[PDB]
Parts: sequence; structure tokens; C-alpha cells
Amino acid sequence: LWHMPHFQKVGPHLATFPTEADRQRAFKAHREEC
Amino acid sequence: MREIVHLQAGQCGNQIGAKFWEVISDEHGIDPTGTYHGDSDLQLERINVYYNEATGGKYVPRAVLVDLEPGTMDSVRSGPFGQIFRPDNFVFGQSGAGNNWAKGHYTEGAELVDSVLDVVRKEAESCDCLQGFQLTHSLGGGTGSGMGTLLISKIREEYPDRIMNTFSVVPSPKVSDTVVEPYNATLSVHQLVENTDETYCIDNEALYDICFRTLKLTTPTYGDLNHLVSATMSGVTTCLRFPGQLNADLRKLAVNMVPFPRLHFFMPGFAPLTSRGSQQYRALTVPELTQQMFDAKNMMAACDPRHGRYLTVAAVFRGRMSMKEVDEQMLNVQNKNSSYFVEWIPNNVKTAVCDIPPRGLKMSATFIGNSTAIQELFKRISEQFTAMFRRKAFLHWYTGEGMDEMEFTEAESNMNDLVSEYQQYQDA
Amino acid sequence: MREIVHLQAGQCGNQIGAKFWEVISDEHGIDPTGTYHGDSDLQLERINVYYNEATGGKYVPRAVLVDLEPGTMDSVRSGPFGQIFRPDNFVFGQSGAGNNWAKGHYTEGAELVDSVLDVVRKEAESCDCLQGFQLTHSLGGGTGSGMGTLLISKIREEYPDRIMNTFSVVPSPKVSDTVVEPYNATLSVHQLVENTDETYCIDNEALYDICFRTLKLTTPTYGDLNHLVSATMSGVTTCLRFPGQLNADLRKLAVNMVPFPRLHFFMPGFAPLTSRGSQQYRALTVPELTQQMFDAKNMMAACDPRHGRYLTVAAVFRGRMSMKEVDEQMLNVQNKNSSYFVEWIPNNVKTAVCDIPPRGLKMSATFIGNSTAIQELFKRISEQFTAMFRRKAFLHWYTGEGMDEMEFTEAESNMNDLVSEYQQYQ
Amino acid sequence: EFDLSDPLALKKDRPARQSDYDARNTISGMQKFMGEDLNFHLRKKFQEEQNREW
Amino acid sequence: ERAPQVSNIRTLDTPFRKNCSFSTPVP
Amino acid sequence: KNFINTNAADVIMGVAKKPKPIYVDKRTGDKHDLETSGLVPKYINKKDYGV
Amino acid sequence: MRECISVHVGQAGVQIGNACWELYCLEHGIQPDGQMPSGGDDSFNTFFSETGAGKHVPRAVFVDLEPTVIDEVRTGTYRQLFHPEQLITGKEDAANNYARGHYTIGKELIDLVLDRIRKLADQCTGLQGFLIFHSFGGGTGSGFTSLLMERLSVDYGKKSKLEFSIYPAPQVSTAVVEPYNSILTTHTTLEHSDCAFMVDNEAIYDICRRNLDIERPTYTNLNRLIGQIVSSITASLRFDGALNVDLTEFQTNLVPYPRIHFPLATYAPVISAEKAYHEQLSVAEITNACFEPANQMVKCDPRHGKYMACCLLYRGDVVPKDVNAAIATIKTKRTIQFVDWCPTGFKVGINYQPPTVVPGGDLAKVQRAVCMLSNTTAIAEAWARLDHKFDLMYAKRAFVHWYVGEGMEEGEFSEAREDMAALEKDYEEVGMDSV
Ligand SMILES: Nc1nc2c(ncn2[C@@H]2O[C@H](COP(=O)(O)OP(=O)(O)OP(=O)(O)O)[C@@H](O)[C@H]2O)c(=O)[nH]1
Ligand SMILES: Nc1nc2c(ncn2[C@@H]2O[C@H](COP(=O)(O)OP(=O)(O)O)[C@@H](O)[C@H]2O)c(=O)[nH]1
Ligand SMILES: Nc1nc2c(ncn2[C@@H]2O[C@H](COP(=O)(O)OP(=O)(O)O)[C@@H](O)[C@H]2O)c(=O)[nH]1
Ligand SMILES: [Mg+2]
Ligand SMILES: [Mg+2]
Repeated sequence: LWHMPHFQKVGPHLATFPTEADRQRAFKAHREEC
Repeated sequence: MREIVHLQAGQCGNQIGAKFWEVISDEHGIDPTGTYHGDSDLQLERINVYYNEATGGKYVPRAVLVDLEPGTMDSVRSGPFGQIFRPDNFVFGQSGAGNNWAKGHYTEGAELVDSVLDVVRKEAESCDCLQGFQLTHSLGGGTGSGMGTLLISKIREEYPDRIMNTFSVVPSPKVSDTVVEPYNATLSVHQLVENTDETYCIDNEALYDICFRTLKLTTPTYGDLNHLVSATMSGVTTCLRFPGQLNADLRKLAVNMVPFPRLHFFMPGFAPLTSRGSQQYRALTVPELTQQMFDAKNMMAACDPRHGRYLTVAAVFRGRMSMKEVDEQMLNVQNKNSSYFVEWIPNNVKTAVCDIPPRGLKMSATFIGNSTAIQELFKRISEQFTAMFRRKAFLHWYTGEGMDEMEFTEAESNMNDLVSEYQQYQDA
Repeated sequence: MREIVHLQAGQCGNQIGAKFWEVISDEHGIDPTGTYHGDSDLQLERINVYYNEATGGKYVPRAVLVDLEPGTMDSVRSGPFGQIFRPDNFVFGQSGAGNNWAKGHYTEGAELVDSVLDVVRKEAESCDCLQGFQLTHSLGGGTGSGMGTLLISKIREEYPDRIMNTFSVVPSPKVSDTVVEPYNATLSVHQLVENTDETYCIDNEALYDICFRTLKLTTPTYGDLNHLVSATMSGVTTCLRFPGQLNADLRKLAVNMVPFPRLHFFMPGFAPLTSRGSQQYRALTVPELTQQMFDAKNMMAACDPRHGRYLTVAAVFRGRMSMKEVDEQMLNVQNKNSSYFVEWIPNNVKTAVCDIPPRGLKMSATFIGNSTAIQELFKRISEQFTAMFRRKAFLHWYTGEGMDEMEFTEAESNMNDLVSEYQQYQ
Repeated sequence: EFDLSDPLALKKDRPARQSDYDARNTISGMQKFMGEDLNFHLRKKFQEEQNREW
Repeated sequence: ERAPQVSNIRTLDTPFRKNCSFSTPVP
Repeated sequence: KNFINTNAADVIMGVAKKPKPIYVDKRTGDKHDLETSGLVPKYINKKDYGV
Repeated sequence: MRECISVHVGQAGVQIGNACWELYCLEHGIQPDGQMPSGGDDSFNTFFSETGAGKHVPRAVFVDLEPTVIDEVRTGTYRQLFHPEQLITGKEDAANNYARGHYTIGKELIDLVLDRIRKLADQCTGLQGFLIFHSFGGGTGSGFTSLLMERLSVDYGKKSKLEFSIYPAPQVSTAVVEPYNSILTTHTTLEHSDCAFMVDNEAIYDICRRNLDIERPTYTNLNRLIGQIVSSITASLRFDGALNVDLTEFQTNLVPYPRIHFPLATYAPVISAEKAYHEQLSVAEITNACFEPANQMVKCDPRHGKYMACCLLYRGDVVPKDVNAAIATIKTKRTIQFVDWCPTGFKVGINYQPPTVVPGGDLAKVQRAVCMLSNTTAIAEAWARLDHKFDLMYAKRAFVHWYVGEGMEEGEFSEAREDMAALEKDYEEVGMDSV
């Protein structure tokens, strides 16, 4: 689908993970099976 | 409380409106003398949108009759529904326009515009909440195109917030009956563009092709053409008048028809329309209703919509029907046929349903389509006009009445700009 | 459910399907005004296959009706069942091609193909799941052979996955009524090999041979010939409309029984055709129907079953019976006669049944069979075409319509491979 | 049920013109038209006769 | 034949005669 | 002339029409001008007030 | 006590409100003239009231800008039930504009609606919360329901405010400018709403086509199914039940994070009269139909996302042991994925009173019923498709002159999409397992 290049750099509003180290680890680990 | 003031100018405008008030009076149950004599309360509940009230239970229409030649004034009241209109609303000139846009706009319409506007302010300011205006005319004659565009300018400067509609019979492409109708059409687009919210372009040979191929008439006349046009006018404002499951009034369809304030030229269409010999072979259902609805044969504009892309489509339905099958197959016509719909609008089609069908049918619907392919209606008048301006064919009938060649040069420029409007939005 | 579109082309196609819509409406139960007056409930459940629905109880035929001249469709509208056809399906031109393949395919077919494809699209999208198209036309003509081949090209390109059927009337050598009939036939076949799935070759000699030597009828008319054609045209597709112990649809009857994509030229046949003087002396059982259906007399093409090996055979039976009698008769005709079939297809028998027979008959069947012996139907019609093109016989009636001799040249190049492709299985 | 009248074979109903000269089509309905001359022949043979003694 | 359904029908011999009983302003 | 950008420039480089303050008081709806009616302070902030 | 105030805004809210308030009358015996043919039962006070003379008047307000949707109610079979002042109409509609529903025409009736809600709230001895029925696609169904809630947040603050919203269906839609309204009414409702129960027409269409033996369903069939849900939600506090569930507990057990409050509602015992004769409706068998993707009343596959919270509401002669054994089998089932940070997932509620049919409707006599309200990650792709609708119309600035030209700055569109584009990563972040 198409969501323009302008609406790609927009940031989130929620920080549910406790730190930022596990934030990158959770996103990197779940791209392995997808 | 949501009423509209009806306007009509020109011989074509008066005859179309006269047949229009016959269709409305039938559906609401109004006899020629003007007393409600129908069979249901849901014909009188919203009688105030078109008809006023006179003592004795009499319902007077809000239409004002305009012409420059008094010959059609006698013809309107001597018709089968001519006593319905108020005699004060019959405002008219004494000398004809003679198929001249200059006389309708500058010479003869100047003294008459101040007289008709008083009657228009008469019937518009007695409204608690006016919904808008609706003017029907033609773009081939003199008082239809000349004064029909002058009246548009005066109402919009007076009522800018209110909506304005135009049921314009733009001139026929191949068959013709006036040698200066390219001049009148070219000079009447620019006024239509800047000061009108809905414009429905109606072609005479499109109506003739409907009368021939769909209806199989032996001998069609102007009464049959005004019969088919009156189906749209009653069909467009069906939600203002009767209840519906999911209704859509005059202004709400305008919002999701025009993406930009200049591309407001639509093609009308009436779906349940069948010849006498094929009546018993046709079952009145919605899937066959929507297949004639999108057919180019049924279109009342003589421009093929397959040549361009549908910018916005809408179709308001009338009758007791089920919403699911309307929603799924009006999706289907977008899905099985996705090439003539613009890609930059995901859903191009608006749906609306009224519970009460027209008197004479179990179920009915009409068609409003904003397609790109109406640019081929306009640029062919442009090549039919640029053959006349370069040689100054009939120019002395216009420049001798208070005009100049600059007004023709600009009116060609705004018309060529609108043909440039649709081409870029088709290519985008 | 499984709706199929009827199409007609030529005066021959108009006469045949008018008789076909007479026997189907007799079968499902339909008066000349299109109202059900049947004696069962199984006659209306699959009426969607051939009929649409209208208000009042009307069932208009699911057919589009086109010819290039309006004279023959005046008779169709004035026939016994001419009031059920919708008048919008009647498509006619002003001047006919007149037994000219070039005029039908290029000159007058061009401004009429847009009208038919509009009607065809309008009536095909009404189907929930369109099972396919099927056409009846003649191959010796200008409308059926010229424009009907053009119609097949467009509706195949637009509708890829649906199956295409046709009932082509191949022009006959001994009895003939058109001088330019080899031109209209050899220009039609090499289009019709690559745009159709089932092509039933019905010939007038075989229809005549049935009328004398089987029906014992003294003076046949075109009604008596189209009745035999309409019998097999309903019998091919009878499992599509009626229940049975072993069903077989049109795609079922096609994908099973054509071995290669060019071996799709067919041999119809209707078994229980009895003489009026011999009707009461003839029993109606499984064995009597089997022996007579495979006989060379009851063939519906002007080529015997003999000049080649049976590629595949299909029999679509009808009536209330037991399958082992069908199986033992197919077993007893394979064991006793095993020399007329291909040895590279061991189980060469196809069976198909319906519990509902035709009206007035206890038992019936329809024979369908691919054989090499249809190559002579093309060799003999090309050996007289190549004897006619070699002196440039009637070329100015074709070359002046916008075609050249290279289109003729590729016709013989398809009349020396299609016959050749039949001949490697000998 | 409440609504019904869409399913279960209620399609067997009125074609909206049983015959000519019915009192229900009127003018708001778009089935009757002024342009169809049902007496086009009868007006013609009146006019065929009218030109003769003229 | 369709003359009643054109100006006001008063002339019996030819119903397609003009009838400006209207227009013709009161002054 | 490119009109894709021109129509977008009219929308982007534009201002919204400020609606007139108007108030209802009925279930059937009625548009009464709020400013002229005596429900909003209009003449209490005049230069002649108090003096 | 336990009073509840219902607000029906837009044509959709009134048409659903017609089917909601007919069902509430049949659950209590209140006749259309507002008289109960009987201090006896007082279960009506959560919806109805008293005047001393035996008249029951609903605790509802009906607001619309188009008069010809409420004028049926004023001249229908329930013309004596509703208070005339509780039925509110304007002059002109919102014309499928959020700007008209919020800034120009919605600002008209907002002071009169707030006044009427105050008179309704002054009669409430114990107020559970506000129920608001609208459609994201409508003009006043998106604009006026947005302006109302900002005013309710100013006036009533943290009072529970629950919504029944008609989502635009992902493939079937009515209006063209509808995606513009959906983004605008979602942006200004996120901080003001407490919870938003969501349902669209296409998924009910398939359920009405398949599960019920009705071909070509109407909006009237849709509104009864929605009315059965709202009845099943509230009847825990209307009727005696084993596990009482209140309106305040829905926001706690279905909204984990402040900016995600969009669960999905479904009603699984929806079967026809011919089809109810063959199958048995046990507690374990009907609760598996709450989790089938084809039986979801929102057109989105829950297998595409992960369940965040579920709220099971059982209605009828359900046994709590069979409720318990049924949830245990669903937890052992692997094709349903729950997030790691919600090991519980399930809130169950049991009401003793069977659902009573509308006489002549489509629903069969079920002895027991279950209504599921589940917040799923699978609604993220619905926003992703809804982003594909608004944005594909916004790159050319199409249909904005109707919005920017009337009371609304263009920068509103340049802030209302970016904020809900943050929901895409909010639904991503809650859908990642912590390592
Ligand atoms: N499920 C369901 N949805 C409905 C029903 N009626 C309308 N809708 C939905 O509501 C949407 C339109 O909003 P409406 O509430 O009908 O119109 P509105 O809120 O009055 O908006 P405006 O008239 O423009 O001011 C449609 O797209 C439908 O999907 C209904 O009876 N049942
Ligand atoms: N559809 C329709 N078109 C009409 C009718 N009467 C006139 N016209 C069209 O109007 C054009 C001429 O209008 P005209 O008589 O000059 O209008 P005028 O300005 O009042 O004189 C012609 O090209 C006709 O096609 C009618 O009754 N129906
Ligand atoms: N079997 C059969 N053949 C027919 C019938 N009518 C015509 N024919 C054949 O059709 C051929 C002529 O076809 P033609 O007149 O060109 O039809 P067209 O192709 O549709 O124009 C003749 O050679 C006939 O043998 C019929 O009723 N039955
Ligand atoms: Mg099978
Ligand atoms: Mg509305």
C-alpha cells in the first residue's frame, strides 16, 4: 500500500518497553521469522 | 425549512420546467388547480420545499418564469399544468433575444434583470432556511444563455453561502438548429464555471438516442425530451422530499462529487427506462437497474464516458430495497471495471436510497456522474467556435451590441483552461 | 450457478437454435409466452442454465440472436416459440454478407461485432458463475462462417477460463448449395481450431442419411433435420440441468475426452431413432441402444467411424436403469470389437447418465467421439479447395474486402498439418 | 420475517405494464410517453384518405 | 391530435393560432 | 500551466471562512443571530461605559 | 440507580437507536405509548424513568442536523414514548463534512444538547456513564460526536464515555469523502474517549448472509444485531447475574494503553430458525464462534494480529464451570495468539436472563448467548488501509476546499494524520514480544 514518503519519518507516541536496548532487540528478533 | 427557489429562463428552460412541475405535482399529488388530492401523508409533509401555501389549501410553486419573448409565456399557462403558477411570477420582456447572447446579457436582459430579481428576492426571503437555487435553461438560445448566465451572477453575489444548481442543455454536437449556438455556448461556459456548484449537461441527440435505442418511440417530440429531463430533477432532490434508509440531499452529494470548485459538470441518467415491447421481459430488480444506470446508451450527455475517467460517481435510489446488494455490486462495477475510474480516489461512487418510489414504478434511481470525458463535449465546441472567430463569421451581431473581441478571446481561454483541467486530472 | 450463454449465427444457426429453444422449453416446460406448466419440480431447479427470470413467472432464454440480414429473424420472431426471445437480443445488420467469408469477417462484421459483444457482456455478467458459451452456425456461409468465427475470437480473448463450445455445420461434398463453400469453410477452420474447446461437426449428408435409412421418413424438411441436431445439443449437456447417478458437465465431457489441443473435432449421434412402422416392434433396453448408437448409420457427420482409430468416445445416457448393463455392453463392444480404437488409450470408454429421460421416450443417449476419420472431412474439403484456389477462381469477391492471398496461404498450411496431426495416430 | 419481499421467489409479480391504457403508469412514472403514436397508422390512413379528395 | 397537451386554444378551425390574451401590458 | 499544483496552492495558501455566531433554542431548529441577540456581551465593553 | 444516558447522533445513531429502544421496551414490557401493563419492577430506571402517572420516558437524547431521520420517530409507532424535547433536529445537515459537524453547523446545537443532557443527568440517582452511537463516515456522525465529547470532557470530566461507532468497511463504502471524516473524528477523540466499541456493515452483511438464512439484508437487520449487543452489554446491570459487569469495568479490562481504545464487538449465537433445530448451543460451542474470523463483526482477520484483551459477556442459562472449561480450551489452542504482557487476557461475565426475541425478527430463541468485546492488534491493518484511503486523496489536496473553506484550517489535516500515523507504531510496539 501507499502512505506517501512524507508520512514515513513520523514518530510514535507510546514507549511501552522499559529500555531502548531491548526495543531494538525486539524489533530485530521478529524480522527473522518474517 | 429546506426549500429551494426554482428559476427557469428561455423557451427550452420554460418547457423543461413546465414538464418538471407536472412530474412533481403528480408525485406529491397536486391537481392543476393546486389542491393536495393524493393518498398518503408522506406527499404533503415536505410540500414546502417546492410549493408555497395559499389560502384555501392551495399550493403555489416557488418557480419564477423568465423569458425575453412573450410567445412562450402564453404557451406555459395554456399547457395542461399552467394554472398552477402564480401570475405575478410570470416576468418577461417584450422583444425577443433572437439567438443573441449580447441581447440576453447586455441589451435586453439589463432592464429585465432588475424586475425578475425582485420576484426572486420575493420568493427567497420568505424562506425560514433556504437550501439553494435551481435554474434550468439552454446554451444555444439568446435568453437561455445570455440572461441565464446574468441571473446566475446576480444570485451568487446576493446569496454566496447558498448552493446553486444549473440544468443546462448544452448544444448538440452533430445535429443543430442555430448557426450561432457555438458563439452562445462559448460565452456561457465562463459564467457557469465561476458561479455554479452543480451543472448537469444535457444533450438533445443523447436524449434522441435514448428515445430511439432504449425506448423505441415512433415519433419523439420535445415533450418526451422534457419528460426524461424531469426524471433527473425529481430524482436528484428525492431525499429533500421523501424519507429514506440512507438519504443524501442536494448539498451533501455536491460535497463528494466535486473534488475542486471548478470541475462541476455532470452527466445525468435515469435507470428504470424500458420500451413497451420489452416491458414484460424485464424484471424490476436492482442488479439490472445498476447495469442500465452505468450504460453509455442511457446517458443523457452525448459524450462517451469510456473515453475518459470517472472522477466522482453517484446514484440516488428510490424505493423499498435492501442496502447490502446495493453496496456490494456498486462495489462490483468499480472492481470488474476499474479502468474508467480515477486511481487517486479509492471509492468513486456514492449511494443513497429513498423509501418512496416515483408514482408509476415499484423502484427507481437516477445517475449523476462527474467524468473526465465531458471535456470532449467542450473542446469540440471550441473547434466549432475557433472556426467562426478567426473569420469573424457572425461577429457583427455581437460587437454592435456592446461587446468586443477581447471577451471572445478570454471566453475561449477559460473554456480551454477547463479542458486543460480535466486532462491533467485524467493523466494524474 | 452454472449458466451458459447461447449464441447463433447465420440463417442456419437461427433455424437450428429456434428448434433447440423449442425442445428445451418443451423439456423444462415453457409455453410460447414463457410460463412454467410442467408436471414436476426437477424441471425448474436448474432452469438458470438456459433461462433468465422475469416478473410474472417468465423465463426468457439465455440466448443472443444475431444475423447479418433481418429476413431470417422475422421467421424466428414468427415461429412457434418466437415470443419468448427478448427483442433486445435480436441484433441485425442492414445488408448481409451473402455467402462471403471476407464480408462477414472484415467488412460488415466490423460494425456489428461491437453490438453483439455489448449484448454478450450485458448477459454474461448476470450469471453468478458462467459455465461457458456455446454457438450454432454453418461453415459454408458468410454470417455463420465469416462473422461467427469473428465472434468466437473476441469472446475467447475476453473470457479466457470459460470453456467454448460450437456446433459447426460443415459443408457437404455430394449435396451442396454454395459454389464458394470451400472458401468459407477453409477460412473458418484454421481460426476455429485455436479459439474453441468443443467443435461438433454436424453434416447435412449424415442428417439426410438418418432421415431416410433410419427414420424411414418420405419427405424431410429443415425442421426434421434441426430436430436431430437439437436432440444431441440437449443430450450433450443434460447432466448440467438434471440429476443423475453419474453426472457429466460440459467441461467434464471436454477435458476428459479430447487428448491433444487440436483433436477437438467431434462426431455427434442420437441413439433411439425408430421408424413409426417399427416403433411397436422394437424393445427399449440397454443392449439395443448400445449396438445402434455405435453404428455407422446413426452418425451425424458425413464421415464414417471407420477411416481411423477411435481416439476417445463419450456416451451420455438418459433414463432409469442400472450401470452394470451400461458397463457390460461397453465391455462387450470392446472385447468383441477392439480393432477400431487406439491402443495407447487402454480404458477408452466414457459413460454418463441422467435419471430424467426426454419426453415420450423411456431411454436415450447421446454419442460423442473423437476419431481420426474426421481428417477426411478436412482432406476432402481441402482437396477440392486446392483444386479451386490454384487458378484464382473467386478471388475478387474476397481480395477486394481487405485481405490477401497470404491468409489463403496459411489456410492450406493448416490444411496440411491438422490432417497430418490426425495421421500420426495410424 | 419483518421485511421479507426480497427473497423466496417473490419475483413473480407485476411487469409494470400488463397492457395498454392502464391507469397506474401516469406521468410521474416514465413508462407512458406522448411521442409514441398508437394511432400513427390510424392517423396516417385518415391522412392518406384526406389527400385523395383534396 | 395533441393540441390541448402551443398557446390558448380558442380558434376552433386552427388550434395553432396565437392568443396573446396575456403579454400586452395593462398600460 | 500545471493545475495540479495550482489547486493545491489555493488550498494550502489560504484561510478559513470564519462562521457567523448563531444560536438555536428549539428542537425543530431555528437560526437566531447570536451577536444581535442579547445573550452575548456586546455593548458592555464600549468606550462610553461607566463614564 | 445504575442509570445510563444514551446519545444517538447522525442518521446511523437514530436508526440503530430505533432498534435499540424497541428491544429495551420488549425487555421490560414498556408499551409504545410508554405505559407498562402491570412498587414492582424497577429494572427500567437504567434506561427509562417515571412521571408518577405510570409513564416511562427514555433517558436518551436524539440529535441530528437532517430533520427527516428523526421526524419518523415523531410520527411513528413510538411517537408517544420519547419526550419531544429529547428529539433534536437542525435545519441543514453536515453534508458529509467534519468541518460542518464540528465548527459551523455542529456548534449550533451543542449548547442545546449539553443543556438536555444536564436535565437528563439531573434525574440520574446513580449514573454509570454515557453511551454514544454514531458512524465515522457521516458528517454529523463524525463532526458533532467529536464536538460533543470535547464538551463532555470539559463538563463531565472523567465520567465514563463509551461509543458504538460504525467503522468504514475496508472494501464496501457509501461516501467518497468518508476517509477524510474518519481520520478527523479519530484524531480528536483519542484523548477524550474512554472506550470505543467498533463494528462495520460489510462483516454484518456476511454474517446476515451466511449465519442467518436471509438473502439481501437491510439496515434494519444490522441495527437489531447491534441492539442485541448493547442490550447484552448493559443487562448485567439490568438483570440478576452471577458475575456482574458494569460500564466502568469495560475501560479497565479492554483499554491497556491510553491511545488505543478500539476493541471489536461480536455476537456469536446468531443463527436462523431453520438452522437452530439441528445444532445444540452449548457454552463451549458458542464461545468458539466468538473467535472464528468469519464470525467477527469487524472485517479484519484476528489471525493477522494478536489479542490484547477480551471481555466475554454470557447471557442465559450458562454454567460458570462450562464457561471456565471453555476458556481453558481456547488458551490451549495455538492458532489464537495473545500478547506476552497480558497472560490473563479474559474477563468473563455471566447474566441469568435469556435474550428475548423481537417478535418477528431474524434471531432464533437461544437459551444462552455470548457477546465478545476484544481489543486486537489486527485493527492496525484497518488503520493501514484507512491510511491508504485518506492519503491517496490528500496527495492532490482533493476535497479539501469543502473543509478548508468553512471554519477549518488546512493545518488541521497536517496534524490529524501524523498523530494517528503514530498509532501504527503504537500497535506495532504492543505487538512485539519482549526478549
Ligand atoms: N450498521 C449500520 N450502519 C449505518 C446505518 N445507517 C447508516 N449507517 C452508516 O452511516 C454512514 C453514514 O453516516 P450517517 O449517520 O448515516 O449520516 P450522518 O451522520 O447524518 O452524516 P450527514 O448526513 O452528512 O450529516 C454510512 O456510511 C453507513 O455505513 C445503519 O442503519 N446500520
Ligand atoms: N430538451 C429540450 N431541448 C429544447 C426544447 N426546446 C428547445 N430546446 C433546445 O433549445 C435550443 C434553442 O433554444 P431557443 O429556442 O433558442 O431558446 P430561447 O433562448 O428561449 O430562444 C435548441 O437547440 C433545442 O435543442 C425542449 O423542449 N427540450
Ligand atoms: N442442418 C441444417 N442446415 C441448414 C439449415 N438451414 C440452412 N442450412 C445450411 O446452411 C448453409 C447456408 O448458410 P447461410 O445461408 O450462409 O447462413 P449464414 O452463414 O448464417 O449466413 C446451406 O448450405 C445449408 O445447407 C437447417 O435448418 N439445418
Ligand atoms: Mg463429478
Ligand atoms: Mg444524515
